[PDB]
Amino acid sequence: MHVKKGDKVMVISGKDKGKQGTILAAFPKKDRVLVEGVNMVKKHSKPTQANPQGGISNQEAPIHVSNVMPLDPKTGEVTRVGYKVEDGKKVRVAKKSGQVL
Amino acid sequence: LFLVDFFTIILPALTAIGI
Amino acid sequence: KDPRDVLKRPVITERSADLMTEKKYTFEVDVRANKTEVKDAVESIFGVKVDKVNIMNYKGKSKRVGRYTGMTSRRRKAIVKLTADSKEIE
Amino acid sequence: HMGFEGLADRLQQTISKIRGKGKVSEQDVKEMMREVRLALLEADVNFKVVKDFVKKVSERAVGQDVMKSLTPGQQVIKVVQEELTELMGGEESKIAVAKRPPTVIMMVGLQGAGKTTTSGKLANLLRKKHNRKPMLVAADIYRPAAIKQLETLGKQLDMPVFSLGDQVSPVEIAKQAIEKAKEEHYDYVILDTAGRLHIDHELMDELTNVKEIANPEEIFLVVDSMTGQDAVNVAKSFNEQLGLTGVVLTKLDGDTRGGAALSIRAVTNTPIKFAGLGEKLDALEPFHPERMASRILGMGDTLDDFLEQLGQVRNMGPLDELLQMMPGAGKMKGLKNIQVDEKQLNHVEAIIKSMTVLEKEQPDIINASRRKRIAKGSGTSVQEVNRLLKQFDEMKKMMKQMT
Amino acid sequence: MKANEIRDLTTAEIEQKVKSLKEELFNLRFQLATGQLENTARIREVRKAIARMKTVIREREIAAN
RNA sequence: GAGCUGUAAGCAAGCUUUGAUCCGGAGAUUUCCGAAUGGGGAAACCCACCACUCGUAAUGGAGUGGUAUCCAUAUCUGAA
RNA sequence: AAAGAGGGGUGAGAAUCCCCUCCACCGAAUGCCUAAGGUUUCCUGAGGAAGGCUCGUCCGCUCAGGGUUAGUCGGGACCUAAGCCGAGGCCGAAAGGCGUAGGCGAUGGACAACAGGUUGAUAUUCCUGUACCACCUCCUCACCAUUUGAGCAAUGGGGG
Ligand SMILES: Nc1nc2c(ncn2[C@@H]2O[C@H](COP(=O)(O)OP(=O)(O)O)[C@@H](OP(=O)(O)OP(=O)(O)O)[C@H]2O)c(=O)[nH]1
Repeated sequence: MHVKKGDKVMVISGKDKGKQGTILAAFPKKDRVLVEGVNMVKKHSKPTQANPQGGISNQEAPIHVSNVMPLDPKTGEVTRVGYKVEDGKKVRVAKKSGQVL
Repeated sequence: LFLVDFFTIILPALTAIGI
Repeated sequence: KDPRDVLKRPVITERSADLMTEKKYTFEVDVRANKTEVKDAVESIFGVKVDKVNIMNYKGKSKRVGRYTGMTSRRRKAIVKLTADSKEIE
Repeated sequence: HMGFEGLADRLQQTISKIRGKGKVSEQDVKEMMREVRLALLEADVNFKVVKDFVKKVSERAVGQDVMKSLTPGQQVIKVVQEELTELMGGEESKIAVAKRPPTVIMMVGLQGAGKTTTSGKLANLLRKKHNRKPMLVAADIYRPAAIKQLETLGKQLDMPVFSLGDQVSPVEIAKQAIEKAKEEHYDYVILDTAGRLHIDHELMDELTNVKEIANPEEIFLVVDSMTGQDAVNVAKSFNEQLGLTGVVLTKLDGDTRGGAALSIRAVTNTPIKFAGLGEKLDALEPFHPERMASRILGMGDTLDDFLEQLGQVRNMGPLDELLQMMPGAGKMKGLKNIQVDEKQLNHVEAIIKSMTVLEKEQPDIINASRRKRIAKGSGTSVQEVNRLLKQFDEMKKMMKQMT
Repeated sequence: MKANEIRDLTTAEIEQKVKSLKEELFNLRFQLATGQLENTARIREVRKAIARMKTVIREREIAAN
């Protein structure tokens, strides 16, 4: 899984092509990730605790992780990742630069 | 339980009983 | 052996509560327990004097969920009956 | 109803840890008590009272697992609750009743505590809860507007307010007041006395003179709960320069700490008789130390005709007996629900009063357009009507299960 | 907690904490069966703690022999 | 190197960057039947003896370890 | 294989379900205990899609709770019959077959509790009164003798 919870993701593929978002939930068992603002879907539900009103509700569906690239911090353009020991813990060096994440 | 039934009816009238 | 694992869990029922009012307590013990050691274990843990221990054991109910046809585990219900002028058990 | 919310907030997370864990350890009680001690200190509880309270609870809480291994944590909570209860006075301390009417009650305190307002609140309580016939008296001549303030409250209660203006001594006012009360058969005489911002000599000289001529059966200090330990000190000074028999704590509706309430007894031995809970005249309750202790610890204790009776008894018919207010205090400890009907309950009542007598007798007889018209008259199209019918069906199922 | 169990002294207080711990577990099961226990991971963690404090005893004995 | 309490859509509660769940090597526990081996038995059961501990005033009760047959070696005793 | 009929009651709905009142059947049984067997079908509260040779609100079906209490009853901690296994043994291409001591094995022998009460479901089992059998000694009482020995009996004879 080349992304983490709290990334600055620019999506690649789908109806939502090319918009920003922060990851709130990654599901690495299924290789799906939940980026905010993408796959806004309408769930119908009759019960709701903490004051039931029922009604349609607008939530975010997870997307597959291969529709996801992180962003290089210097240029802002999406790039692939690499791994390099920075004298201690391993960090994700973005390609086309030397900085991390 | 008459008192419990009355309390549940009051709660359902105030909002709703759990089903 | 340990007096704690003799008594597994209590039984809370209307019949059980009527026996509580008539000062005979009920417990569920492990499947290889003994009448003497149920008496010894309840006297050891709760510090009360007993008159009798009345032990039966129960078969397994057959429960199904969809395709699955299993059986509930067996239980050994053990009623202890305390003496007159003894401490109660909570 | 009101008060102590901040101390509760603090205590109740440390209480959480112990209650869940049945096991009692030397380290568990020590830890809970360190937190309890910090919470009482931050609530401005008297310092000696804290150190004695932490000692007596901790001593009982480690003989209690020896006391009982059954529900051990819920036993530790019961000890804390019992000690909180004694700390705020053991039990409800009721109003004195003289052998011969009238019972003379002297209200004292410093300016701004709430004397004048509380005088009116107490008269109101005496008539509504005890069916008495009280008389208010205007003994504070030293501010202007003081007399007119009391007279105004008197006119809302339909109760006399004795006054001889501001050019006559309060000793004389009290004397004549009590004699008129004898002649006209008044049960109680409530004297609203003078007071500046701070105690002085010529306050206490006057109050002792009034006590003398009036021989009161009760002398109540009215004191502002939000002043913390300053209220405990005002109490100590009044109880020593004249005799206090009681204390009325005002403005609990703004007091989140509770220092004064937890400290008055232990420092002055004067009991707390009433709590003021607001600006209105009907915001006075007897002080019930059990129920406040319980509060601080989060611890509690014809279909149409039936719906109309439930709406009458739930919306404006609030007031239970047999410990119904005690178990239902704070919404019954909140009940894990954060939603109240309020305007939803008002809309439910409006939807309930949208049908004929035959429809109220038989709720299932309404056709689809039959309560489409009722929903048009109510304001919710189908949603409120069908929710009300689902609630009626659920109540019928619950009644069938209970019967 | 396993480093604490190694670092503490050898013979008897592990047995005393097993015994004392066992009583709490016995009390804890009773509370779950009667149905007024709030937290249920306490049963799991007390069972894991009893297991690790018994296995430090057996590891100590098989190291001693 | 950040999600995890399987299968399984569950919040009654909790654990983890003082490094969880997951993966490999070596260890510990491994009830009861089963060649089953203390004696029996109709598979998952019943009843014992000896030694040492727990408890009772003592009997009752419990825990732990031994107790099958044949063979090999060694020791003692060696019938008509 | 055989007898119901009407009035109430519930329900959305009935000849079929519940109550009542008459009528009819068995009565060396179609009654009451209890084996082999079955395994939760027993009781209470809900359901009517399937099962019910029709319907069904009903159940031996479906769902959730509950219910089987022993010193004396039956079997073990006692015995043996037929029979079965069988240390050593005797045979036998191999497996195996037979058989002594020993043991297992009731359908038999021996053996201490009964009559009243109870709940929706257990009753010589729970409660009340009155008993009985085996064993033990912190104890109380009497007797005998602590080697010219009181008392006990043994896996052995004998009667039973
Ligand atoms: N919330 C609340 N207020 C109470 C209570 N009891 C009294 N008060 C308020 O305290 C202020 C002083 O009351 P007084 O009745 O004049 O007291 P006093 O005779 O001792 O001077 C009053 O309002 P005030 O002068 O307008 O207050 P402020 O404007 O000075 O703050 C009064 O409304 C109570 O129980 N709860």
